[PDB]
Amino acid sequence: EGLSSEQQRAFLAVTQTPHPAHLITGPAGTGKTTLLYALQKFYKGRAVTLAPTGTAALQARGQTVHSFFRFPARLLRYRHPEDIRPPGPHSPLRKAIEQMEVLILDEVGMVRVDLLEAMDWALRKTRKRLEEPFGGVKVLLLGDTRQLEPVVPGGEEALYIARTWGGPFFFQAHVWEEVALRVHRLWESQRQREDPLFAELLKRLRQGDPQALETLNRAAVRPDGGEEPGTLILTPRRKEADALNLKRLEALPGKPLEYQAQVKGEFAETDFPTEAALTLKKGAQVILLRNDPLGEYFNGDLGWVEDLEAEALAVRLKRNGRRVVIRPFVWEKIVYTYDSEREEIKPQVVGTFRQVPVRLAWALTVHKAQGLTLDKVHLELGRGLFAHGQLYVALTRVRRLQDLSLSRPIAPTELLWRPEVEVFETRIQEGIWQKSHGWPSL
Amino acid sequence: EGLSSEQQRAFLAVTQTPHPAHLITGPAGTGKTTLLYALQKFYKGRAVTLAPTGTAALQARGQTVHSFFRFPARLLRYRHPEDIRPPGPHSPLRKAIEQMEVLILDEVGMVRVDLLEAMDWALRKTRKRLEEPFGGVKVLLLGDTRQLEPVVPGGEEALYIARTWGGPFFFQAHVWEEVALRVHRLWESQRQREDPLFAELLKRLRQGDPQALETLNRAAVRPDGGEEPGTLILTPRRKEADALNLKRLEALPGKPLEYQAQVKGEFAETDFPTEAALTLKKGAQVILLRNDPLGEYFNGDLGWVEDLEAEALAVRLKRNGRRVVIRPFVRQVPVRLAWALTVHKAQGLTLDKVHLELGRGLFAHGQLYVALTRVRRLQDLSLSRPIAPTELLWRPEVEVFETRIQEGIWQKS
DNA sequence: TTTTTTGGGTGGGTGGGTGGGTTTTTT
Ligand SMILES: Nc1ncnc2c1ncn2[C@@H]1O[C@H](COP(=O)(O)OP(=O)(O)O)[C@@H](O)[C@H]1O
Ligand SMILES: Nc1ncnc2c1ncn2[C@@H]1O[C@H](COP(=O)(O)OP(=O)(O)O)[C@@H](O)[C@H]1O
Ligand code: ALF
Ligand code: ALF
Ligand SMILES: [K+]
Ligand SMILES: [K+]
Ligand SMILES: [K+]
Ligand SMILES: [Mg+2]
Ligand SMILES: [Mg+2]
Repeated sequence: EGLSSEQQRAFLAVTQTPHPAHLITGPAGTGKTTLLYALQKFYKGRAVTLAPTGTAALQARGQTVHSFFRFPARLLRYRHPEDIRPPGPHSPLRKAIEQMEVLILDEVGMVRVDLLEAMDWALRKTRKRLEEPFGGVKVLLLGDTRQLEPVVPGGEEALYIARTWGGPFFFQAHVWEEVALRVHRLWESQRQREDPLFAELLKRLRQGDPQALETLNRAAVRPDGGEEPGTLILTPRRKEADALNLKRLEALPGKPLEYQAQVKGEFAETDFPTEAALTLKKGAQVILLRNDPLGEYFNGDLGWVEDLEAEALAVRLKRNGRRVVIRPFVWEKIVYTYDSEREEIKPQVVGTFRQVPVRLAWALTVHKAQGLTLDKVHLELGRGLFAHGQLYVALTRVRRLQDLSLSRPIAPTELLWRPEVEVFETRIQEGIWQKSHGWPSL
Repeated sequence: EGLSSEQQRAFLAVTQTPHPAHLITGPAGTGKTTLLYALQKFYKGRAVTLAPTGTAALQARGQTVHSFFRFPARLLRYRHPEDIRPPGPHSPLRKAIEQMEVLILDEVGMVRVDLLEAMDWALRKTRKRLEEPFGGVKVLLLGDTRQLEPVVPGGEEALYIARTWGGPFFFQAHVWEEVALRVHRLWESQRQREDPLFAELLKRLRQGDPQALETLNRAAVRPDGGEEPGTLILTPRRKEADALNLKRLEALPGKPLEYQAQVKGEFAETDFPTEAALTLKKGAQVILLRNDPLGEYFNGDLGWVEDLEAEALAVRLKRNGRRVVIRPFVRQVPVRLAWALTVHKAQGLTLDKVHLELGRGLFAHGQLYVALTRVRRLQDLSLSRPIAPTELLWRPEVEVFETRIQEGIWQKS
């Protein structure tokens, strides 16, 4: 709404120059995604906008990076033809990639390094340009490395990522050795514009200030905050969001219908994208987990269950006001094991999980909230924070201090920091990100 | 009460000419295999009769291609000496191939292109005639490309076939670049001669007319049709046939005997001929999996069981009305349940009553046509549900073969 | 510990096949 003076000056810095790699970053709520809209309508069809999560893709009026490139939901081994499959000779995506001019990538901080490198390789190989990063496509990335770090399941996946790239962050990709990333910073908060004192407290919390932390507990710790009408609960873990959605569900007058999931092979309960014994009444707030094969709904689309029958569920979407019918999807559990004949790690399906792609959305994980502006939010701390950027994203969703509430006081012992982000954030004050070597692997 | 005149015309054409390769083709039930019996008598039993499936081999009074050349049950790579191995210096098979004059091959539509090519090569190498197709053996092929297509397993021998032949059908074999195939056509149906209206419906279904499909749906749909005694259920998929074989057994009064086998060395659970364990009850239609050295039973005759105690298998056949005893060899008794069967196992048979349980639907070219053409009268055919036009499967290769053979010749360039 | 995405037929053909894979034979 309205480009600010620092927004419009980034707009011209990024549009009227031939340099093909730009990053627009800044604290939460500075208007990065709103500047994306202004860029969306200049390039306006010459640009493909994408984001790593469904929620962030809907906020940016685009698609998930996986959905567009048709990437699988597993480790994308470096330029591996098993994972980065090239599109068909007469495919819609081939023309899409071949005529593409600009690619806008929002919430780039949550983009794991293998995902970014897969995009590079996908664009290079299909566009006939092995010598130019992203095949010659002007890439305009927007995000914040102080917000949620990428999801790296410990074990073989994390070891492959460390050995191949040194770390998981998008800025640790090797493509940045081939092209310098011009950095443009937005400072003035537009989400909390009319509450400057709250915005300043969030700035100090971004710099790990301990006295800002103790002030925050003094002002925003109210355990009853989850009960206030129309406020969303955020939570670090999925199972903590279920236990809290539980009570607002059994406070609705509708008849219960339980959708039961079928699991085959080895698929642990800890890996469930939603609950195997999932109950819903009508009028319940829900979020969708998978994109519609025919594009009537998407991953991260919010809505209200509208009528529910044995295996066919229909929900009124909040995005567009249309009633969509949700038939159950299948999830696969993937395990990576070293193959000694071909001398590489290979992914293996070991179990499956089919269930309706929905979970109640009175309480959500912080990951599904990143990108949104919320009216009010209550953060249920649960068993604690585990991800770099988790606390910050939760606290930055609202416009006003009064709109924020906490489950319990947070201590300085649970602040998390990543040395790689500190190296990145320090270097890009100079204005660009150009790497000479790769990152070391430990 | 003998051969039809067009059966005689085809007989005289393949026997009174100098041409080395012939194809007798026509719609289902036209008497192709009946003509084959005449060819066998004409060549005084010195011809060799092969067929791609055990059902077709038993129907043709011959044996499977694989059994004769001792090919393995995998892809047969082009002229590959580790897939196509010739017999030893004094093998009965070597003497058989060296003295062979005529090879009759029934249900050629189901012969996959690598099978035909392996036959060509096996006969060339063994007979030491490398520049003559089939080693100079006169080949008489009989079959129908609008019946079941050859099976391309869901490994990807499919692309090796695409890379090496461009398709699985027998007429895509490279031997047709060296020899022309003389095509003789039969038109009038003998299996449905008593029901000309039904024969004319099948003719119309053969060419895909949808007004005929609606008439078939309104006439032959009877879900209760598989519960009549004596009728055989055909299914598209193997486990669908086993799933309906078990209820007919479980509902049957009289209580079972369980047969399980012996293991030795290395054997995966479906490397065995029949399934791990087998429960049977006296008075049950089931059919055999292999022949025996003397000659009393044959792989593909079905009936009921008269007595049953653990290792003598007293069961009464239909082929003769005669008697058999089955005892296993390496290791289980080669008998499987036969209330429901795949349509692949039924191609070539003339059946008294047939019910097509469609299950999840048809998936192969010619699958529906075979199931409908087994019986003599329309009243002998029942369907579990009506057929939709979007279930008709057509391979374009078959249309170019069917079109180019209208001048009597098939060859490749 | 959080994200991304779909594979079988006891999920079921009024959900549809340009959402996409699989069935069948041969010792
Ligand atoms: N220039 C602006 N003027 C007024 N409001 C703005 C402006 N830029 C952003 N906003 C508001 O700030 C809120 C969050 O901005 P957003 O674009 O989500 O920032 P970011 O992408 O940096 O988190 C939005 O609700 C938007 O309306
Ligand atoms: N000339 C004929 N006279 C009487 N019956 C015949 C004649 N030819 C074939 N039949 C009968 O028609 C049925 C189908 O014949 P078959 O040889 O199996 O056809 P095809 O192999 O072409 O499908 C069999 O019952 C057969 O006995
Ligand atoms: F930086 Al944001 F919503 F995109 F806080
Ligand atoms: F062609 Al047939 F039975 F051999 F119909
Ligand atoms: K299907
Ligand atoms: K499906
Ligand atoms: K399906
Ligand atoms: Mg944003
Ligand atoms: Mg025949």
